[PDB]
Amino acid sequence: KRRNPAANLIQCVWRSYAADEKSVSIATWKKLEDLTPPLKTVIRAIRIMKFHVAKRKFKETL
Amino acid sequence: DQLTEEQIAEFKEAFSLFDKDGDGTITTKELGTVMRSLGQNPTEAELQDMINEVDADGNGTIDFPEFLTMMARKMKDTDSEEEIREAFRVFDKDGNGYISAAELRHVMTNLGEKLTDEEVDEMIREADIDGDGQVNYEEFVQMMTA
Ligand SMILES: [Mg+2]
Ligand SMILES: [Mg+2]
Ligand SMILES: [Mg+2]
Repeated sequence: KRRNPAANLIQCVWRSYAADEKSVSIATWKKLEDLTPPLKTVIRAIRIMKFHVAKRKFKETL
Repeated sequence: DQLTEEQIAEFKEAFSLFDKDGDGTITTKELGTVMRSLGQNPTEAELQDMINEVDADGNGTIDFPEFLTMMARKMKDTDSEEEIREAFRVFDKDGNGYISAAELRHVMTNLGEKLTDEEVDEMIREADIDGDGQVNYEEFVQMMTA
């Protein structure tokens, strides 16, 4: 069953969405504060890359 | 929603923080340096996997065109919308289009890269906006697809 891959993909969607510029969140930047604007883009680029990995892992369970 | 000239300048800025040697490519060694500088502890298999899924040309590294398409597309493409939607139906066993907030909070704190209680609290607050204990994942997907 695709329970764990689907869970991991949903986890990457939220972390990417919670980190987005028009979003507000303090628990997605836990222990990460006063961040430079390019620094936030870097974390957004990392979380977007994690999403594409999760989507590929979840697709391969079909 | 399309990309302005300013955000492109900010995308190059962030790209140059990965491409620290300034040759216009991002390798697993450059990416791993940025991630572990942010408290992460990834393995090279994960580093190689992160490069591969955004390596459109397949040359092994990430150039700025690939980095730019990646940052502009977000999760808005059709393949992502159908896949994110299919990932939610795995837990929609009632087949109605709704998933209890208690069940979703449970699985997101017990499976995969599990969220902590602070992270999951913010997610349920946006998954179950009206607070009826039910999540309309079809409306939730389009929320984060944007
Ligand atoms: Mg380079
Ligand atoms: Mg490439
Ligand atoms: Mg609701």
